Amino acid sequence: QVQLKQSGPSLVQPSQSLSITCTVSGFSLTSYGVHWVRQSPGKGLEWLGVMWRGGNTDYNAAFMSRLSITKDNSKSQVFFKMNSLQTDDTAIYYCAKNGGAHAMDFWGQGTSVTVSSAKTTPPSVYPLAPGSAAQTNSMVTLGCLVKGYFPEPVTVTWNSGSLSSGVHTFPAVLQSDLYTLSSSVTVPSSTWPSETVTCNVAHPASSTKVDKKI
Amino acid sequence: VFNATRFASVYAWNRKRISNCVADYSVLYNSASFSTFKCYGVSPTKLNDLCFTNVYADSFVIRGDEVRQIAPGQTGKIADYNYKLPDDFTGCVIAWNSNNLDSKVGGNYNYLYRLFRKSNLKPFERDISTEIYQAGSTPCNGVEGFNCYFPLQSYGFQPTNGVGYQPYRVVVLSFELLHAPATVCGPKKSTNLVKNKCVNFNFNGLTGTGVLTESNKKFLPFQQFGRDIADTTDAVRDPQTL
Amino acid sequence: NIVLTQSPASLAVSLGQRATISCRASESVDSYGNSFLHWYQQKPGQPPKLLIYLASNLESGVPARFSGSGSRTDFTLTIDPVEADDAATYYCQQNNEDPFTFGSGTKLEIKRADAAPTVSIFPPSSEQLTSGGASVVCFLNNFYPKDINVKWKIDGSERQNGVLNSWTDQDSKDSTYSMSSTLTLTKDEYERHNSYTCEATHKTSTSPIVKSFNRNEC
Amino acid sequence: QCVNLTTRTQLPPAYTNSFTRGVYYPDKVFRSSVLHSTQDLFLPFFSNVTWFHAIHRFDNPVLPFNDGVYFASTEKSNIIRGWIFGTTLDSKTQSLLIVNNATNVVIKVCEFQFCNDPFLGVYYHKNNKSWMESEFRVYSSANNCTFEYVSQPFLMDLEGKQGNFKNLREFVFKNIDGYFKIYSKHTPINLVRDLPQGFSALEPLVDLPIGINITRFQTLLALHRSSSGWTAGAAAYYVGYLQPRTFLLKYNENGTITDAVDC
Repeated sequence: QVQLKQSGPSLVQPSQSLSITCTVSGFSLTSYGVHWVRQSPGKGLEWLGVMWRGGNTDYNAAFMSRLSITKDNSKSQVFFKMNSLQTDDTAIYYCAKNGGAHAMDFWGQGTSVTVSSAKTTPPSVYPLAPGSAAQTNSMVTLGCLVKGYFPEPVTVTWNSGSLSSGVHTFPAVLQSDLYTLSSSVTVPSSTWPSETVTCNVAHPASSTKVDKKI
Repeated sequence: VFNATRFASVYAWNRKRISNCVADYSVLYNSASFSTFKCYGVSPTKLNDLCFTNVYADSFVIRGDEVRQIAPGQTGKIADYNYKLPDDFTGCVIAWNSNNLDSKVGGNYNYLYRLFRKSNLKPFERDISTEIYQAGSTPCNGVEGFNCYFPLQSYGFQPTNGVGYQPYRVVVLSFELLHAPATVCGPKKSTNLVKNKCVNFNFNGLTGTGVLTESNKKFLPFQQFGRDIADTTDAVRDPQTL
Repeated sequence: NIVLTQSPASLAVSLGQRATISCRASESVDSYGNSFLHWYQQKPGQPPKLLIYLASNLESGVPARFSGSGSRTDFTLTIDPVEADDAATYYCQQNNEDPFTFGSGTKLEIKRADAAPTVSIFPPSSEQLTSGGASVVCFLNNFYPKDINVKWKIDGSERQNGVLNSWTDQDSKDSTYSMSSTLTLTKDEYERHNSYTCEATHKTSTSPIVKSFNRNEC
Repeated sequence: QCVNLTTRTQLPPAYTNSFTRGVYYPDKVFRSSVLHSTQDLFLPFFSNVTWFHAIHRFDNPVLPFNDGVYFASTEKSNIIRGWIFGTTLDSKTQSLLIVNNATNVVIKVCEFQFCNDPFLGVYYHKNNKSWMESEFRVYSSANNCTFEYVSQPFLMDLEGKQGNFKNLREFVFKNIDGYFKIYSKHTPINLVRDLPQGFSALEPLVDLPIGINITRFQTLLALHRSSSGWTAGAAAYYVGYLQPRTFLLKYNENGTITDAVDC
């Protein structure tokens, strides 16, 4: 129903500018002002700015001189003009619906902004299966290796998200123009090797979908 | 108002003016269908057989823990900025569940309520204005932003809410009785009929004790009871069929 | 410049107790009729979401355990009773004065009993060895507290160049910790020596976590 | 609206003498074959009452309602359409409006902003008559309504007829603790002059528990034209002021009041 996902940017380089467009769904753009935050650069959440109901913009002390918000009422789209991006500005930008007292009641998925001129690298998706000499206790441990991919975002799950209790996903490490991601799951012997288990990996940054049977 | 198709907000309630009719209030109190039925200053069973000048039914929705704010001698954001009742409010506040009635797929976020107002509302004062007011001495001059809060807040409506977070269809019955004619009353009990025996009676116009009989006496349909030469109780019109 | 000094950085509270996440502010108060802040909750695998606005109002969909209050400078978030599905990072938001900054974020953790980590090694598949790479992964999951140090030790010589750990914070429902240790090697390095061992030292586990495997065990 | 009629011929306020009219049942006490002495607002017998005409002379003045008013209407074309009651007859306070547009008897209490001259208009009264009403200029708007009543549908004779007076409609309006008691009586007649010399008791019509202060009143009249060049048919009404005097009520064997006596 409510969708506030971000799209638009193709390549974010350092000391350059590029616009980000956040989708507006579930409410009228002229009624609520889209808020902007980034994904915890070090300490907790940080504020970027807020757009008025068709008026002006407010920004943070650190991001006023670097970032700017532009409201397009003709296209019903919220633009976010970035300027003078550095290597430390790599983070996920989020949009939110305005509450009463400038709150953020609803949240979107956003987009992963990585400040680097490196070329796109596809993921080295391979399964982490137990060996022939591996032991078991009536349950098997399976994993998937998504290493050497760039840039963010990326999706990893098990059987398109069939299980959610025993599924665990690890955070992606911010390497030099690279990322390392992995996952793990605890399933019984009746589900593997008795049944087929497939790890679904999708890389929206490169639009690559690699499936590997364990 | 109790079976309304749509219930309005706490600040834009649908006020139904009841006048020139009868209505039983104990029929709903002992119905075992509504959750809350609390009257202030008078029991709901006592006012069932008492007339009033006017009766207003204010239909709106609030949460479980918010019903305490709508009462005499109680403060709150909804009680000060949306719907202020007087400290001597002698009315009633009826409420019942609404999760299986007003909910929809994904939740009903259409209800709203005001968090703040420039001034406190007077007793029985409705306000449907959405004017954006300023926090301090630096006004935003119109649109929202820069310490200019929007007056209305979104209302969460999910099926897995708690007992305090559950919305309730509230219907506040504000009663008033003044020197003006009492236009609102309640119905009476059933009727009986026994003839040829000295028995007590209470008809629509009078009461007393007498013997009920039948005869060929005429009576003007535009009258209720008759009197004799000495102004004594004489033949009367049946409140039922003529 | 509004810097919300949100303290403490984390909490070790057991089930059924009352957790206290404070949030200090400097500017400002008396906006309309209060000066409270908005509180949020971000899990390790979910974006943040609004729990309570202005620390004194009701919100549907969230459990009743979330409450709070606050003075003109110090604001308090109250979580009572602490259940087994509220392990996440909480924040506070300034709204009564520009900039609308946020706090540093307090990691509310469920104080469970100490436990040792598991051990399981995953040598590379036939496809990886055929291409030329050799990625070994040693998972240490279901442990408490977060104090864990994993070090790959090749039997010829300890390797600390291609090692890399991905430590996951305490999940919401799963009240234990999890970390994935990886090691990037080629087919020549994997075929160099026969036996390879995944070593690690945990605070709870008095005995060292040691599991050896051979290159032919696949 | 603010359109004043030009066909109104300025003539002095003629009056007549009621013989014994203005008597009604003062309460719901049924009696038969007795003389009931009681003090209530009745018209003194052989008293002077005004004479207003509604013809192509058209009187509709603002007359007082301090003590009590009695109505009598001799009509041959059914020109009467309703009455207006209030303190100042404007939207400053509540005003009781009674309307009879030959389809429904509407009785409402609002802040009616009455026009300079309320009336209803019958169009094309000469050729292709049809006796249809389409103009409704009783008031402009209304606010803060406290009472509303609408009768069942019907059809009143809108035929403008000539000859002698054939309809004698008499009403009484008083206030008792806000309970406005309205009376009515319709009987046929054959009259060519002022009010007839006879007797007739008026019965209760309705009881309106409104509770307003009334000091003035007006009367609705129907016009005809084939809004200043409008004329009226053939009808006249009378106004009599009530007084709290003692009167006897001669109830017959059937229980209806056939005669009365003044004090």
